[PDB]
Amino acid sequence: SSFIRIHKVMKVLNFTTKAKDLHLSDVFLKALNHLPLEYNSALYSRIF
Amino acid sequence: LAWEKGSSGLEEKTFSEWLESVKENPAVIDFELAPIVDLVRNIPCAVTKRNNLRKALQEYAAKFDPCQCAPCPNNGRPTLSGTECLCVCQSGTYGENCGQWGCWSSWSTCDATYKRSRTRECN
Amino acid sequence: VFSGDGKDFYRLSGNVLSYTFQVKINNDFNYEFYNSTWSYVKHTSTEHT
Amino acid sequence: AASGTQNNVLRGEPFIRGAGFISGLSYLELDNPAGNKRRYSAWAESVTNLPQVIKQKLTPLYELVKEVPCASVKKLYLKWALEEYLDEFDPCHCRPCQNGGLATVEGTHCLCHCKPYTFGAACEQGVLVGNQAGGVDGGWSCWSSWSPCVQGKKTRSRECNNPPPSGGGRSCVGETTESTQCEDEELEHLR
Amino acid sequence: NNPEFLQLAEPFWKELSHLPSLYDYSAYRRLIDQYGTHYLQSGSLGGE
Amino acid sequence: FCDHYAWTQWTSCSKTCNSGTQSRHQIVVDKYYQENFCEQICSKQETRECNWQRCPINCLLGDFGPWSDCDPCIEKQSKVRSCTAPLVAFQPCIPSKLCKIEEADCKNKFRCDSGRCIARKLECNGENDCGDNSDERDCGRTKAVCTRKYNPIPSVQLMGNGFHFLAGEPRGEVLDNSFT
Ligand SMILES: *[C@@H]1O[C@H](CO)[C@@H](O)[C@H](O)[C@H]1NC(C)=O
Repeated sequence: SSFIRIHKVMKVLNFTTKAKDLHLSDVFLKALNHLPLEYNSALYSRIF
Repeated sequence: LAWEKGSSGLEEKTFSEWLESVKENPAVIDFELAPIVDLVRNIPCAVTKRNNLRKALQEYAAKFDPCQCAPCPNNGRPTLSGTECLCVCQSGTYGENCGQWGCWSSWSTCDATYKRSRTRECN
Repeated sequence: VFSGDGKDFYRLSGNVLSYTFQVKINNDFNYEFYNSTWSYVKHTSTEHT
Repeated sequence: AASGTQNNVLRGEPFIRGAGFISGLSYLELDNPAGNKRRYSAWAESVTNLPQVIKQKLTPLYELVKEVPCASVKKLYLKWALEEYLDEFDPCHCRPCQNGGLATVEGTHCLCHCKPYTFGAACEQGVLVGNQAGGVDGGWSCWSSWSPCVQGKKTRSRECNNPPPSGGGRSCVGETTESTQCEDEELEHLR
Repeated sequence: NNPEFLQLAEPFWKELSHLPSLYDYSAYRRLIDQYGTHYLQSGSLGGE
Repeated sequence: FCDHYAWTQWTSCSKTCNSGTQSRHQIVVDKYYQENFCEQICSKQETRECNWQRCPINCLLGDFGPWSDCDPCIEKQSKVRSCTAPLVAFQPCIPSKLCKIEEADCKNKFRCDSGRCIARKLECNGENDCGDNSDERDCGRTKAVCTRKYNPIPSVQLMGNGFHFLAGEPRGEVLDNSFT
């Protein structure tokens, strides 16, 4: 009997996100405006 | 390469093509995190809904926690996705279901001073 | 949408929340082989004179 | 006198779900058990060029009723209708199938879906190739009469039935009883 | 994402509007047969 | 010659879900058995596990809580409880107060038709910065910001998605990776 297991991982190209002044997306900013003013954990969990 | 892995025997010819394909379209492997509440900055009422989102995140972490999920057979990290708990299989393990921090305690009574504490156990 | 493991370009919408370009494929195999062979031989010889 | 009997039957049923290339892998199974590497790569490229949206998570369909005439009333009635649809032809009504078969309901007829390498009327014949542990698993019974809304709770009380765990298989997984809050005509049709 | 004003299809919206106000299991049964019981929220599209 | 005494059928699994054990063995001690030394070279039993999966506890929700007062711009009420039933189900509400505090978000910047608020400098630059061609709608003249059309970074959208630490699948898109 014989058993051989192999694995590998490559550190392919990446990028660093800027710290401040990040530009949000359309769907996110649209959903972020439908949030109520008063606190509501139920509707706030939806965007989470 | 995945298909030929049945009789790979430490194959290397397709490794170059697989590396080229990975360079063409990679997948997120390693990453650092930061609270998403810091991303909402340029809306009409930023601070109010930002504090509301912080409170919602606190209550969500109180509601859903990784400790709520049952432990895994072999050192797996259980994760909560919806109403089901899946075990993340590490290198060398397989199967459908493959220490860790326990559940937090209830918030103690607010003392005369600001100091209010919460205790977690590594059981 | 940017070209990830596909065509030149793609167009998303407001109702669609995300598009992903992470190609992950799995596989499994279960091969078997066996053989059962039987061989029984019997002989007898009796001579009387 | 010499007599010899030879009998060998080998059948394969490949499933390659690449629209046009799907038939290639199915036809190649004739005398070739191992899949061709080039054909497998072609099928992978085809599956890349055509999605397979199956194997995704689901959500209650009745939730999409948001902006329509009498929206909330229609949503509540669709909730009730989906509950009645789910419990009217649930697989609990069908009798258990032999050899761990899974029963379904198509209209007013039960169908015992047989495991691979098996066949028969109720999945009884062709037990030559099981490749499983075996036994008889447990199956949930049909839900009894619903609660009369004494305090809002439910009285489903799903218990064991005529297919008990006999061959050592695992019992029916899930809750034994259920508990909810009676709608009270859904708050008297929303306040 | 689920919570939004998702643009419904013409036949889906038409059949939802043709549903009677009063509770009638007849139309809702055909609607559930034609449209199903659940809709997809998220997940990959891996083949089989 | 071990299969001459056929193996019996696999017995029932020892337990339902926790841990399973089953065994099988019809060996008669005849002349054929004793003269072929089948006792030493042939096994007499075969054991294997069954139902090696865990015992998942059934998803158990809790009773509904008290109704929450509603003051959003949309008359909806929340009801949260702690599976196949919905986690949180919202219904129409009776609002004591309707929407309020509605005003223009942009003060010194441009207001896109979709609601996005971008700087006025990004207007009339030959690039769709709002997303719906609102800034480039009727620009009489534009200033070339880039001399030649260049290709975008491949798989750049994967680094803009959100990450849900609890779910193990990061999230849908939150940040835009096409804006420049
Ligand atoms: C006997 O077993 C060998 C093992 O590989 C196999 O190749 C051969 O076809 C078998 N012969 C039979 C079953 O007649």
